[PDB]
Amino acid sequence: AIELHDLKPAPGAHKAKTRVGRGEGSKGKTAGRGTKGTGARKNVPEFFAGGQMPIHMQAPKLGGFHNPFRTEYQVVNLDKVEALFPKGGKITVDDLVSVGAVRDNELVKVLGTGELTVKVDLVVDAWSKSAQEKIEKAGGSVTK
Amino acid sequence: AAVCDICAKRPGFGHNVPWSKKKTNRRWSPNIQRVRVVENGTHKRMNVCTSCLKAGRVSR
Amino acid sequence: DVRPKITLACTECKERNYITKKNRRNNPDRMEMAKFCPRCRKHTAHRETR
Amino acid sequence: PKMKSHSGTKKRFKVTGSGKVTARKAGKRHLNEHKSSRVTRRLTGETVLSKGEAAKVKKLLAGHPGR
RNA sequence: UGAAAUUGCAUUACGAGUAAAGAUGCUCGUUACGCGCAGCAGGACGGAAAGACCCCGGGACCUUUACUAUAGUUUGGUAUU
RNA sequence: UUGAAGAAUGAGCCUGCGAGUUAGUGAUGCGUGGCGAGGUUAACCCGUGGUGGGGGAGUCGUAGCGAAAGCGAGUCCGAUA
Ligand SMILES: [Mg+2]
Ligand SMILES: [Mg+2]
Ligand SMILES: [Mg+2]
Ligand SMILES: [Mg+2]
Ligand SMILES: [Mg+2]
Ligand SMILES: [Mg+2]
Ligand SMILES: [Mg+2]
Ligand SMILES: [Mg+2]
Ligand SMILES: [Mg+2]
Ligand SMILES: [Mg+2]
Ligand SMILES: [Mg+2]
Ligand SMILES: [Mg+2]
Ligand SMILES: [Mg+2]
Ligand SMILES: [Mg+2]
Ligand SMILES: [Mg+2]
Ligand SMILES: [Mg+2]
Ligand SMILES: [Mg+2]
Ligand SMILES: [Mg+2]
Ligand SMILES: [Mg+2]
Ligand SMILES: [Mg+2]
Ligand SMILES: [Mg+2]
Ligand SMILES: [Mg+2]
Ligand SMILES: [Mg+2]
Ligand SMILES: [Mg+2]
Ligand SMILES: [Mg+2]
Ligand SMILES: [Mg+2]
Ligand SMILES: [Zn+2]
Ligand SMILES: [Zn+2]
Repeated sequence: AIELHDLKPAPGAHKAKTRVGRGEGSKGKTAGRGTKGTGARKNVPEFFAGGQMPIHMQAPKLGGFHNPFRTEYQVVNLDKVEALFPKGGKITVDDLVSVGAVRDNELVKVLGTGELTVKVDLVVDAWSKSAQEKIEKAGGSVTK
Repeated sequence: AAVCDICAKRPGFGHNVPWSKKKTNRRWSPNIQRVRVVENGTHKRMNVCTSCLKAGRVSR
Repeated sequence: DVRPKITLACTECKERNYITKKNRRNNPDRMEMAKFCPRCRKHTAHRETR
Repeated sequence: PKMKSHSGTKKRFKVTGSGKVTARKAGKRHLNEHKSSRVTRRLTGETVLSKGEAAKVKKLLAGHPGR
């Protein structure tokens, strides 16, 4: 029974447009630009520093190189594994974490911040030494 | 001439590229020679390239 | 030219460890010094490169 | 049209995890014999950018994460 | 019979001052009934022309042992041979 | 414009018209709504009946540090300092 004429937006949802150069009771005449100069008519590029050697040219280039075949791991920590698999989580595979959250179609290294009181068997790609130690001490293992 | 009556070879267009790289438009013309040919008993002149002269594509 | 930059390299590992200056008239010949080699991990004799 | 990033900015500034903008210290590429080990050490690390310069860098980067 | 340039206005004095430093318009005074017609050119920093001199920014064209190019001219190699 | 009633500019008058817009699955904020450790689709397909439904390819968040190999709540310079 709402009908179409009782649909109104939330207060503050539709902010009014500020129309510039429409008299001096508002942003009139110069329209917020001031008087004369460059800024009165166009803009100034952000790479421009007035003629002084700019920041992006006085700073030395970070050198180095990019590994063309580097692959990142989707990392999961032991606190996350404990939270999402609390009830004595027996075997956790990449499908299980990707069901919770690991962003599937990626490698799933498991890292070791957290305590991990539960016992888990994680078959995943790669792990940290601390995560492996904590998993083994809790009673579980890692594979793959 | 710069067009071969056999194989229709024509000039190419590219750049003069100096030490300062101030490019200018220039031409590459084929090495066209005017030679006497006797084809099917007909004696005439032909503007042929040296590539068709080397290949033996023209009957002198 | 009169006070050039000279590189001191270890006589063990040929490591160009240090760079300094001399006079080339007061010291016409190559300089021997007892510097510290970060590679040899101790104080070795360093000589001006030739 | 997608707005491109600044190539020199791409090559010169990093953005850390917390959002700081850092550059390599300038003045150690050459002429290092007269510079002492203290001066060279002062010019050898990374510098966190000032507020205006960092805002300018984040503007020049097109959402590029830096290098 | 019938234009024009020009025009923020208007019921548009003078003196000594004052003020963006030379005032019909402000001050203090002096003078002066309303409206025309023919005239003169002292002023309205009169009109006309976004000063042409000078500086600043841009351009154009000209010069040269400015720079960088290039048509032409010339050297040799190679193809035609 | 430091300063203009200014003898600095523009305007004879009226009527009409005449300047901050639009496009990005752009950048970066804010308000607001939806969902929420998740959010969201692009092209495209179906609806010849539209504003509805599918499509998760990708993309942002989920861990950082390092030139990088890599290691990882650490990592890099460093000597497992
Ligand atoms: Mg106005
Ligand atoms: Mg103006
Ligand atoms: Mg000004
Ligand atoms: Mg301004
Ligand atoms: Mg631009
Ligand atoms: Mg600015
Ligand atoms: Mg300069
Ligand atoms: Mg031959
Ligand atoms: Mg170097
Ligand atoms: Mg040094
Ligand atoms: Mg005065
Ligand atoms: Mg007077
Ligand atoms: Mg009055
Ligand atoms: Mg009269
Ligand atoms: Mg007269
Ligand atoms: Mg005049
Ligand atoms: Mg003028
Ligand atoms: Mg000029
Ligand atoms: Mg010749
Ligand atoms: Mg002012
Ligand atoms: Mg003035
Ligand atoms: Mg006036
Ligand atoms: Mg006046
Ligand atoms: Mg003016
Ligand atoms: Mg006028
Ligand atoms: Mg995917
Ligand atoms: Zn030919
Ligand atoms: Zn040594």
